Amino acid sequence: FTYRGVDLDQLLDMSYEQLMQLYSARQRRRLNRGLRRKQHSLLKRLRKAKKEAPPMEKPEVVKTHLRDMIILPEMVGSMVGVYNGKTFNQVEIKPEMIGHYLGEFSITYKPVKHGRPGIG
Amino acid sequence: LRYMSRDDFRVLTAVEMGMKNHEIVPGSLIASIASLKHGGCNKVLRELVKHKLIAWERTKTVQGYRLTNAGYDYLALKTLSSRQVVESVGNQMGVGKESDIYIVANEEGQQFALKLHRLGRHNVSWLYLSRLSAMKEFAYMKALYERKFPVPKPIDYNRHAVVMELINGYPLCQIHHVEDPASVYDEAMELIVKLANHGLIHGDFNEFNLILDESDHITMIDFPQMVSTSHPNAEWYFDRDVKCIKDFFMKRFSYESELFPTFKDIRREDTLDVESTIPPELVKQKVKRQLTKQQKSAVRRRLQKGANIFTKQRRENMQNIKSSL
Repeated sequence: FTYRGVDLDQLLDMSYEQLMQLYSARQRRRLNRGLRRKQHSLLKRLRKAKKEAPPMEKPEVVKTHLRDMIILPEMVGSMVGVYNGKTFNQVEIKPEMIGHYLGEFSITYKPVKHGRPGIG
Repeated sequence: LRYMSRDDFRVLTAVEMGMKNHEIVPGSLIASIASLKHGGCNKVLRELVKHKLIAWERTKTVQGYRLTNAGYDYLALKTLSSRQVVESVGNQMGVGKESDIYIVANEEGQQFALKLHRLGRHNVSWLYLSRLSAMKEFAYMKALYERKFPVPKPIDYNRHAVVMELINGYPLCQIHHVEDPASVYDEAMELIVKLANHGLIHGDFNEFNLILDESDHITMIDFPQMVSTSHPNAEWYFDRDVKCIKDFFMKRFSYESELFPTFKDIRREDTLDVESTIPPELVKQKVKRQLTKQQKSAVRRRLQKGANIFTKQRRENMQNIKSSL
């Protein structure tokens, strides 16, 4: 995999600043806005399961209510249910989706299959 | 929905009896023509006003009740339930301007289509004009189905309701593409000649009165506008419908016609433009009919005294006057 001409090798060892200049338009806003006291606490709990995993295991699924969080490249491979409103889902963090948000993989609605039109 | 299934039939039919002769029907008359239960129909009327079944009128001297739009509709479905055609309600409803399309289901579970005429002069005339519309539409629907035409199958008619065969598709006005434009075109051109052969001109044979079934079969609906071929301008309405289809397929699907049908064939088919001597058992029957009529006339006068509303208004003011003295 390669994102913006940068391989997965370099993405992990870079600075926090230097990842911005690769990001999209909306994404460079937020890291200069700053990740908050709850969102500093969600990147720390993901460092635990990956390290306490068996090294042939991608880590256990750790629940959360932060849909809006971007995928940082140190989040790659972290099994995280992202909440829809009702009950959690399973989202494999691939390195291909770092530019996106976690919210879009927790699908909010069940898509509509129409039953017959009633008395209209 | 329909939970109540006894007194509601008799009271609402009694409104329809008064509606045919007079405008707003007084509550005094209702109980006399609904003689099966006496006195307790006035609380049924108070349950009828909870729904959109009847409307109250207390103008100046005119005191009573008139039948509503939806109240007239429930009466037909109550009759269709007894004829074992309608049981439950399907939800796909095409709310139109002249009529409403309601999907109905029988005892079998087989889904049919129901038409309810909504013509909208007082509401009394409006709920009589819808009566003549259904009887006229069902007449053509029977006339064409018997004569090989691709129309919905007529089942039953009740006052303003028409039960038809469920042909489900999309109207021709909202169609993007047809896989075979030429075969569909020739099918439609045949149907104008078919009607002219039976001595009929559609008049308004447009893309707004045609439905495609799986883009294979053209279905025709809406028949109150139809004219005879004996009309002086018979070929004008014939040619206007031809040009309407000729240009539409050239406009929407870009198909130009190779065949130009202008044949006048009247009539090779059925002309559908027209569309001690007395035995003791008889003595018993006749004496019975006399005795029933004497009792029925006396029961009318007992029910005419129900005025209960007039007595209630008079009592309220007298209490106010005595307290103030």
